[PDB]
Amino acid sequence: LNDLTSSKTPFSNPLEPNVFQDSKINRKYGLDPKVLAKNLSNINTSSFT
Amino acid sequence: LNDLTSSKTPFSNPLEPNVFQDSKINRKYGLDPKVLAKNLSNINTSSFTDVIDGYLKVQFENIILNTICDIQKKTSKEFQSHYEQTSIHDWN
Amino acid sequence: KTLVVRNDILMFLCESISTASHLWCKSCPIESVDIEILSKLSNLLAQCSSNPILGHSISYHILTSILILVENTSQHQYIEIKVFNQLINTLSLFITEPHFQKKPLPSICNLSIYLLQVLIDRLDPNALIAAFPNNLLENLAKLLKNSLNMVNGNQIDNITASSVLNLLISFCKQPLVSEQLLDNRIIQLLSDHSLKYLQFSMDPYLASTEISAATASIYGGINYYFQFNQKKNKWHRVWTLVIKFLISVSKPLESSERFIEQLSNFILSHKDRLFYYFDLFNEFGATQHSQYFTKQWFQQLEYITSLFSIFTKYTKRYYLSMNIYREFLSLAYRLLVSISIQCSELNFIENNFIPITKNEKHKNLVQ
Amino acid sequence: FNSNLILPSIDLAINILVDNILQYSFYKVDLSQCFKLLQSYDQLTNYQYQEILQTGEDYPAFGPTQRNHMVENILKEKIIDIETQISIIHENIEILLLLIV
Repeated sequence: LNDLTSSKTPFSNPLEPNVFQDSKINRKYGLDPKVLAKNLSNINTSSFT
Repeated sequence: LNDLTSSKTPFSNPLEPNVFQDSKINRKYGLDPKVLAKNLSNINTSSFTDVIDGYLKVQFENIILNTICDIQKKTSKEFQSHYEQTSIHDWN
Repeated sequence: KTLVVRNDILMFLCESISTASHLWCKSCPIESVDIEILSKLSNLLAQCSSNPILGHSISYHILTSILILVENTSQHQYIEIKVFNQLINTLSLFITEPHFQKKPLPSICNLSIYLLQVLIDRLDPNALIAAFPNNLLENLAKLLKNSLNMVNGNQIDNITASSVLNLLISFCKQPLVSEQLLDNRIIQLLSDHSLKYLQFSMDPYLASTEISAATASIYGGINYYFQFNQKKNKWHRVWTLVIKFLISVSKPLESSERFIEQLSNFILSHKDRLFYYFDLFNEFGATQHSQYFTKQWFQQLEYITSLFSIFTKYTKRYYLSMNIYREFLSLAYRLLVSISIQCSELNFIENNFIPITKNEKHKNLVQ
Repeated sequence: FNSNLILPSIDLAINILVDNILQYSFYKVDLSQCFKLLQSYDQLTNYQYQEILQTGEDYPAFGPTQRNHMVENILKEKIIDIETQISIIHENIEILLLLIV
């Protein structure tokens, strides 16, 4: 589903990434890319016995 | 000031970025690398553009350059009427 | 024979003769040019061309004074054949014999080419044949191969190649000179892939990143200290002039199998460069940013489709057995489909087409 | 160092490497303080002049030109002491990487 959705998103060139779109989308749906990043950086291989 | 303030911040080992503190600071002051650098990518070098004797020289150069520019207008009408005339006669 | 001091004094005078000649033509509408002034300047130029102790700047001001008098003749003043044949020999010298070393000022050879073109574009057609220097086409062809190989630097030879191709386009007004263009092999020369200007003549512009890369990779020494405005390609103009040359040469030569041969050989060598201007209409079908399609590019298609409209007039069966006739049929159908779309979308023609440069804007303002 | 993650085990070389990397980072901030002090000695606070000279209740007596000369030479010595320990601790880091590998 990562492959099958990433192939459906018309992502911009990563040198031309549209500022206003994710700035709308992340504040709309709640996808804070610092909170989601912190909540992932504190999960590692050493988190599971 | 970048060199100076970097020589005042105790930055952790770059293998140990304190994401607990960074996620405090980037919500307190509102700083956002995923918005800030995302404006910065869209501001590159191609985002910016440029816009007695020397007077007698520049007038003389203008006299030659306009004369040659107007000859390059003359032959630029002559070819075109002769082209479109032949282009009609062909199908006739 | 005895004083260099006469040179710079004669230069300060030719500077003044040039200044006064301009201020006369820009002030009096010339019903008749003074043939004694034109004679005096023609002799002084011929004297300056006989004597390499006289500085090239003197000859450049005399040539400028003569050009400023000549195109300001009324279109019903024919110049006297004795003064015209004196000029044609001296103007040929500044085209055949550039290297007396110091390099010459290339502005003199180009100014002589413009004065020669203006004299052709003022004559009895039947008189040029009775004043033509035999060696002139052979050394214009050398000057063309040398300038299409950039032997004096990317901005100097671009002007030389441009000026020679406009002079050649004015010679194509004459059948017997166009017959000589085939046996001076000037089409077989324009088919030649060794000509360095070809590398620099795909696109109508140049990028920001090309300009550092294509200078740092050339100038490894000789330490001399010294809205987006895209630098429209100067060698694309030379490609436009090469395609216009063939569209002039074809007209007197509707019976010449040597023209059909050298045209087929030019179409064979430049094939995929001639096709790129058509298959770009596939690439803009998805994801290419909306580039401002210029009148110069639509005129390159006006000219190249006319070259194919000419070639399809003459092709014996042996050419129709080549895949090139299936490929031309494919290109003609691709371009007719994409134009059938764009001619339905009249709105595409009214949003995307801007007259860009100060000179494109000025031609609309004049007309 | 033995294999494990009697002789000591290779945990010892890794912990000594981390503590030397940390000390190498500290002395480079501290050198970056001593060179800043040497670039502003005539503009240090009276408290910074006490922090460097530490001359008891005699500290009032010394004149400014005297204090500035004494601090300028104490800062020369302490820069040479620190640039020396920075060498020894870089070379510890290279020796420890070589020992672990």
